[PDB]
Amino acid sequence: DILPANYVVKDRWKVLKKIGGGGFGEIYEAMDLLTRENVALKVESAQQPKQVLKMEVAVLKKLQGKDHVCRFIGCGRNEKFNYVVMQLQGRNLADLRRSQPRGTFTLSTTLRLGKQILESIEAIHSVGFLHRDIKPSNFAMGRLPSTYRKCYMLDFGLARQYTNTTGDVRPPRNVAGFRGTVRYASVNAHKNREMGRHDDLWSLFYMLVEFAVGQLPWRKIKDKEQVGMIKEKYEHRMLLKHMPSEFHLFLDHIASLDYFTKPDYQLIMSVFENSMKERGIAENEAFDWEKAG
Ligand SMILES: CC1(N)CCN(Cc2ccn3ncnc(Nc4cc(O)cc(Br)c4)c23)CC1
Repeated sequence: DILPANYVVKDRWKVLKKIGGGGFGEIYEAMDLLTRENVALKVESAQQPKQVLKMEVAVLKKLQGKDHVCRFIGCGRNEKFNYVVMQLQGRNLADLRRSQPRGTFTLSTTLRLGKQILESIEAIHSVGFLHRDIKPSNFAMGRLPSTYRKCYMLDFGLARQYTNTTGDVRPPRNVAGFRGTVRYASVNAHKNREMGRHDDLWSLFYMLVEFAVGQLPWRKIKDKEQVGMIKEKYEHRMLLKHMPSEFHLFLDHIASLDYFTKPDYQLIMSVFENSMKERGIAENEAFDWEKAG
């Protein structure tokens, strides 16, 4: 570990325990000695050849003001490490789904989370970045009375700017080795093609099927190439057998997109809102992990 327990960063953030990472950087839960709340602290070695924290802080700062984004607390660089401190969130959607009796969320919870996640994807795209690792463990519910029903997008370590300085789409590289988690990667990512906005929406599509059905066909198939070949040959409409019928428009829309084209986020938002309206799903409903009725 880069930092041991009780290490104090900038005489303010006291490391409590490691909560993630290890390879590119490490993430800790820390005590803010000024404000007295716990926070998340990510560190990366100053000697590391591939350093992402400067880009990760840049995305986090650009997103301040948007919903579904952690508050920026601080950042810095010294001779041993670079660091970023941000608001700490709670339970992630991978753990919440596995804690459900049959490993599935209800359609009520699935669709409401889908709307929140779509909002966060449109937000990162609006500031010129792709997330590239949209997955349930990168979405966490709040941990406060003011946030416990809000879902947050986490971790910009694998993000990439898809625009130049003037808002134009950058050229795609001729090959781009995909970095994201195998289970939720799009077929385009599996082909090592430059990712676009549509590839983050493919990851959302797979997450929502997994939430409502409880599994994907390639779950626990670990080999990258084999998973991509299954997805390439799999009839995606078969994934929609027990999903709301309007998801066929979502699938058809994202299947029509290419690297360059801006998605129709409103079309996808309507798929979720219309699916909820038809089933009488309201925003005030308890999420599955909430008790008392
Ligand atoms: C599984 C994952 N990808 C995402 C979850 N973190 C652990 C975790 C648990 C609760 N929270 N709240 C805020 N930020 C977190 N991570 C975080 C990620 C960053 O990239 C930068 C910073 Br600062 C914190 C985090 C481990 C790496």
